[PDB]
Order: sequence, then C-alpha cells, then structure tokens
Amino acid sequence: PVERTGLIRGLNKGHKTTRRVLKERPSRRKGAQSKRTQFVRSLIREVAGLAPYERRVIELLRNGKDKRARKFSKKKLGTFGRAKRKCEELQRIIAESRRAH
Amino acid sequence: GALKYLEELSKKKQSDVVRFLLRVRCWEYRQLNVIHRASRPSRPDKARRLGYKAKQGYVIYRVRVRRGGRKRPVPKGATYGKPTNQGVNQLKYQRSLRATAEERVGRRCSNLRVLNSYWVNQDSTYKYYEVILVDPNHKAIRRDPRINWICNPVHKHRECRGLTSTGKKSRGLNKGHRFNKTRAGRRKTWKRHNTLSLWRYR
Amino acid sequence: RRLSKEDASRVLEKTKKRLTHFPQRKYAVKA
Amino acid sequence: NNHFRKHWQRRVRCHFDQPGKKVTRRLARRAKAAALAPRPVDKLRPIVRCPTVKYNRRTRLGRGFTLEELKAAGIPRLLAPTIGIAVDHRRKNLSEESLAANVQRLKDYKARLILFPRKSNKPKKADTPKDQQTAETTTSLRTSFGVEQPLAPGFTEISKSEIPAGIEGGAYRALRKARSDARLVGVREKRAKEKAEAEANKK
Amino acid sequence: QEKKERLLREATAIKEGKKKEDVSKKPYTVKYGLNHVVGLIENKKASLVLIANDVDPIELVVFLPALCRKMGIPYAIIKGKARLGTLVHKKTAAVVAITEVRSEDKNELAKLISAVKEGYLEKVEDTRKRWGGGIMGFKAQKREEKRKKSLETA
RNA sequence: AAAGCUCCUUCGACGAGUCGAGUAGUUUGGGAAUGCUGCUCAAAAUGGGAGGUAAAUUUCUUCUAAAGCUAAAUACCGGCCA
RNA sequence: AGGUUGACCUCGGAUCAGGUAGGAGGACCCGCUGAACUUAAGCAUAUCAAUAAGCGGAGGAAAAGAAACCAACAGGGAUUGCCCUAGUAACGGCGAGUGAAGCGGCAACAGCUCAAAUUUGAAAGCUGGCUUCGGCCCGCGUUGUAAUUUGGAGAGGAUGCUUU
Repeated sequence: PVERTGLIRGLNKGHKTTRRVLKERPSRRKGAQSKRTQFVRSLIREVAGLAPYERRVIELLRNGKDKRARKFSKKKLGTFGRAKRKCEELQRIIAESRRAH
Repeated sequence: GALKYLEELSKKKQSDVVRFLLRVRCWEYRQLNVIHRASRPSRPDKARRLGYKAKQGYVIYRVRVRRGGRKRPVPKGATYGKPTNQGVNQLKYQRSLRATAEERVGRRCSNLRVLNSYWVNQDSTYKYYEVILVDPNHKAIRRDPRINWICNPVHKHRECRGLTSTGKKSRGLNKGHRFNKTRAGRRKTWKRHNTLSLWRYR
Repeated sequence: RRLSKEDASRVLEKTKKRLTHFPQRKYAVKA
Repeated sequence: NNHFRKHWQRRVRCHFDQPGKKVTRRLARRAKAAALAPRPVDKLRPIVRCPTVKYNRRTRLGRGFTLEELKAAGIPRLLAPTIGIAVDHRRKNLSEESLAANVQRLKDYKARLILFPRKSNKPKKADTPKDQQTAETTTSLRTSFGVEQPLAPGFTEISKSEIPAGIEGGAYRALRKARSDARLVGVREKRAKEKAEAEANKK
Repeated sequence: QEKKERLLREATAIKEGKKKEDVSKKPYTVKYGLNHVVGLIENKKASLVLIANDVDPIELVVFLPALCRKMGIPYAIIKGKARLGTLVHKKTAAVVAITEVRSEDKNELAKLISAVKEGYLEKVEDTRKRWGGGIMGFKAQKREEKRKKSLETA
C-alpha cells in the first residue's frame, strides 16, 4: 500500500499509518473456479446442450455478425456486461468445436 | 455426489431434457388435484438445500395456484369513488403466489408446520409449487436439535405471518439504505417515526 | 403441548464438545 | 413548521415512568452483578478509532477484539469469550498501531486476570493458585479498562531551536497545489500519453 | 445378525487385548448408494456400474452414463431398482457398483466386464444417440396407412 | 477415545425461473438515486451485489444474496395482583 | 405350478394403534386488504393515510437479528430502543404540504445451525410394539438417517505440548 501524504486534500491524502498486508479472508474466495465444479459444469454442458437463444447467438457468430450477436444477447439477458461475457463464452465453444472438427 | 449434478442440471431449464421433463410433469400435475401429497420430492437437491430430510416427520405437498394479477371484488368490477386511472386488471398482490400456495397447504395440513417451498413448474394458467412440512408432534422431530425449534408455539403458522423465505422477501427484511422503510417492520417503523415523544423535563 | 425438558435440553455433538472443553469459567480481574 | 396534520393524539408517548424505569434498570444491574460475582459485570472491549473525517480525531470502545489481536496476544478464540473478552470476527487490522494497542490491552488484562480452576481439588497449570486467588478486584471493566486518552493532547511545549522550518512555499500554497494536482491528475496523464504516442510515431 | 456377531467377536478380541483387525478380515461387498457410487466413479475405484432403468425422478441417474463414459468405467442399464434392492437388502436401489472382488472371483468379474463391454455397450453405441418416442396410436396408424393406400391408388 | 494450540506444498465444494433486465400497478424523502408484486426475457465463476445522475472503457473499496435458529435493552386503552 | 409364484412403485379402505388443528382473547405484535370526511378557493396529482373499517396469524412480549451492512475514515462492525442527526438531504398541481439515513452519546449485549464431500474396513442414525427393563421384534431409511465442515473458515498433511 502507498504511504499517505499526511495532508487533508490532494492525491494519497490522509493520516499516515503503517499499513499491513492481510492474509486474504476466505469469504473473498467466492467466484474462483474449482476442479470439481469445473468437471461437473463441463459434464452437464455436454449432457444438456444449449438454449435456443444460445443457438441463435452461435449462428450469428458463425455468420460473423458480432454486433448482431451482442445486441441480441443484451436483449435476451438484460445487461451489456452479461451479453459480452456470454458472447465470449459462446465464441470459446465455437472455437473448441472447430478445433475438434 | 449426484446432487451437485442435479443443481447444475436444474440451472439449464431451456435444455431439451429439462423441457421434456417439465412438459410431461406439468401435464401430470395438471391432471392431479389442486393440492395433493407427493410421496417424494421431485427436486431432491432443491428440497435438501431448503431443509428437507428423509426422516419420519417431513412431508411434501404439491400445490398449483392460478397466476396473474388480483381483482378487487367490487360489484361489476367498477369502483364508486374518485377515478383511479387504472383498471382492476392491473392490480398487484403484495405477496407472492408462492406465499398463497404455502398458506393453502398450511390450511390443508393445520397439524404441520410449513418450513419452506420451491417452484417446480408453470404454464399459462398455473404456477406449481412443492411445500416442505414438518410434524411438530413426531418424536423423531422433537428429539432433533436441528429442527425442534419449530415445535415451539411461536412458530405456529409462519406462512401466515410472513416468516418464510418468500414472506421475508415480501416484507423487505434486508440491511441497508435500499430497505430503510421496511427492515425493522414497515408499520412499526412508521409508528416510531410518527410518535410524539414528550419527556418530563422538556 | 410444551417440549419435554430432556428434548429441550438436547444438544448436538459439536456443541457438547465445545461445552466440554471451553465452558464459562469462574474468574476475577485485579484492580 | 408544525406537523400536526395526522391523528397525532393517538401516538403521544409521555415518560412518567422515567424514575421507575431507572429503578428497574438498577435492580436488573444489581441482580446481574450478584449472579456474575466475582466476575466483572461487563466484557473487555478494544479501542477503536471512529470513522469519517469528523470523528477520526477521537477513539472509543469497539465491539470486540480481532482474531489477529487474540493470536498475537496468545489467547485462543474459544477461550476468550469464557474469560470476559469480547470477540469481533468482522473487524480487521489495517494498520499496526491499533493492532499493537489492542494487543497490549489484552496482555494487561491477561496479567490482571485471576482464573479459578474448574475443580477445586484438581487445579491445572493454566489456573491461578489458591495463594494468589485472594486480591482486591474490580467489577467494572468499562471503568478500569476505559478509554484513557480519547483525543490527542491539545498542548505541548518544545524548545525554540526545535521549531520546524515548515513546508516550502507555505501551508496555504501547499494546500492549493495539492488541490490543483488532484484536479489535474487525469489531464496531465492524457497529455503525457498523447506526447509519448506522438514521440513514438515521429521518433 | 452377521454384523452383531462380528461386533461380538471384535469385542471379545478387545477384551483379550487384540485389535479388531486380527479377527476381522477385509470385506468385499457390493457398493451402493447414489452419492457413494458417484464418488467411486469420480475416483475411478468402481470397476463395473449397474444403473436401474426405472428411477423416478430420472434426473438422479440421467448423467450417469455420460459420467461413466468420461471416466472410462464399464456400465450397464439394468431392469429393476427393486432387483438391486434385493441385492443390497433394501426395497429399492438406484445404482450399484463393483469395485473389488475376491481372488477366486476376479476371473468371473473380468469375464462379466468383457461380456458387458462386448454385448451391451457396442450394441447400444449408436442407438443411445437417437431420439425416442414419436410412436402413433393404433387408430392413427390405421388412418395413415389407409390414407397412404388411397394416395398410392389414386 | 474425543478436543485445543502452532506451521504448511496443496486442495478449498458455498443455495436458479433465482439474481438481474424490460414493462405495468402500487409505494417511498428516494416523481434522475426506493421497496413490493404481476407478465416477458433470463445469468455467471474472482463470479455476483452495493458504492443515491444515464452510458462505454479502465481501476478501486466493501461485503458474499436467492436455506435456517437465537436472550436482553423496546411496546402494551386486554387479563391478574398491588 | 410359469396362464404360476413373487419383488417394487403409485394410489386407496379401516369406529385400525398413537396423536394433532379448529373456538375464545386480540391493549401491545406480524402480515393482507383498504376508504372518505378533512386540507389544498373549487378540484381528477396531492393531503388526511401507506390511517379507520374488513380478513388471516402469534406471544408474554412479538418482530428484527449475527452484513450480498455502513462507509470513503487513521476506518467502523448482528438486531432492538432512547437522545441527537433534523424539520436537515430530498419529494411536491395552481403548493398546500411531506420528509428519512450514515456517523456520534447511551440502555442492553451472545452467539450460531444447515445444503453443497464416500462411514464405505462394515446406517455408525431413528419412530413404534413387546418387554423378565438385559434386550428382542415390526419397520423408516442408501432417491441418504449419524459423526465431520459452514467461509470467522475448513480439508489434508506435519509437529509437540495441553484439555475432558
């Protein structure tokens, strides 16, 4: 951590203390991938396949219409960030299928 | 074990296998009675994470409720007061259909306690729920410290007072700035804010 | 209809272990 | 500005029971002290610094000691609430000074603690011996372990040869420069990035 | 009764100051229970898996052929959760697994595994990927046959 | 037999028609920033929520929802005793 | 004997064995539903009021509660209540009006249980019946009942002392 300047205003303001490095709390591990969860999600994806909107986005990405895919994914899911993450995941699925075939 | 796989598969509700199972089970539950007893949970992982155990004293009841909005039972569907700029087709019930289902199952089995409930199916007319109930008079329940809190008389009809999960959601019992009006109880908070307090040495 | 005293006083094994090894101690603090 | 347009007479709370409630509270405190004797009536609390820029000049009592403070004091987290120490698992030690202060607080409390054995006929080596069990005790940890110095001292004296030179240009100019730099941190970064890109393009 | 007798023998051995493993040998039993068998398949301890064909809800065992195919475990779908319950002293059993057998039955286990591999899995290798159902009723089938005959005649 | 303390390569499962989005009604000081419910869409894995002005990009800070229990300080035009 | 004999699953019957709910009370408490008089010159936003009436459900308290919190600090640390914040931030036809929260002082303080893991060298768990009170049976349950773990961590190792 950067040492504070000792002033009331400006960049890095505030009273100077000796900041410590904390061992990370186990409640902050949420979101990390684990081997069992990765394995189970991969098997369930193989068993269950895709949603119809996911098939539509995959077809748009295969046709190369990336702006169409992002707009349709935003309409289907709700938010721009979720649409972007879904488009990246489906592009990874398409790339894996292409490298398999 | 298998319940991790069941949770991951229950996430994929638009897949072919889950859609087929939902279709056939929706037909079967529509053929059955509006409230009826289920021999075992149809979603065992969901029931287990909501608190069901395969123990003498836990029962599962399935219930369907008519979905949509709420109608005010005025004659001819029209009010005789000041104009409202809306129709009775657009009134909204402040509790959930899940809560209505839990109330009706509790009235069907008034000797039991409603623990929780979960969605299982829906169509255009109905939403379908499964309610977990506990027998407070069964001694297998009464000897178990994880569950025998429900045998106390303060937990009579939690679904009627909004003490289940859907009731807590509807009452808005969460911490922070978005739930200022409701987190301690809305009417209680209103009474506290509208009480005139007069001290002796004022 | 009240729970019997034995059923009301039943505890889990983890709680029993914690109470066995770390109960509420008698103590005093000097001034 | 009179908010009397609701049915206010239904919700008037008078306080004629103020001395009676004080008497009831004192009776409850006496009963709790008699039930808890010879332990103190309250738990040991840490020293914390109040948040916000308005109140960070002052220290007060916190909820409970941290797990790091208990570990550095050598008190296990299961033993701590059974000998009159409050534990707070949410609070962290972002800086060394508060950690050191609360660790010293725990060590002073541990040095002043008298621990009676669970069985009188079979004492253990962690227990206080019977010859040392008799001493003049305290029953208010909020009093004997309060906040001794809640604010900084408002007045000290130094020699005239130890007067600091001060910040160059003056404190007012230093404050103005700090505010200006904070307001222009992004513009200067963008200008430097554009200049570096132009230098890379036309090197 | 067998467990009670074994515990009596172990208690006598403890009384005379011997370990329970001195009078108790290593057991070889059919492994059962869905979570237990799933963990055995995931750790590749199971040598053969038998899955009941009539599990309701079917989601409990719907992923199990894919799990066994991913972990390389020989499996077979078999008729009767009640039939497996007769094996494991229960009313029903969703799945059973053989991990290890005795040395006098190792050859029989290998022969059964090879027979399963050659006579069930290779025979259902192509039919397991096909869609099921889609069968018409008797009267609809007769109506469609009559319609096709009329279309062919005219 | 159970339990506590110290260290560590490693591992470290964490709640789905739910969150969220749109729309409608209602509600709120939160008629740009509130909550609840109905309908439609419908997630993710350092992910997700929040950070009271809409959005894209890059950071940061805080927690860890969708399961559950718990005394006291608080209320009391009902009942009982004073 | 196999056109038999059974094992399960689902669904029923019984004045079967043992249990449980209803109604009263409702001052206070948890929800649902829900006005108008009034105040705005009148008056469909608004105000009265998220009130009265109506409906459901509890207890000696109820509810809330151990952060998907507040913050932006040198950081606080479950919930409740008083004082203050504060008639402030903010909302509001044609304006009458409405209106919180964080911090801070105090009263009182208390913390925890599950699901997601294979006991797998042994369902170690439990209702009921009969008991000579030693137990023995009918069963529930592997589509999971005990032990273990709950993020503050934990699991696996290592290590040497303490604990009941």
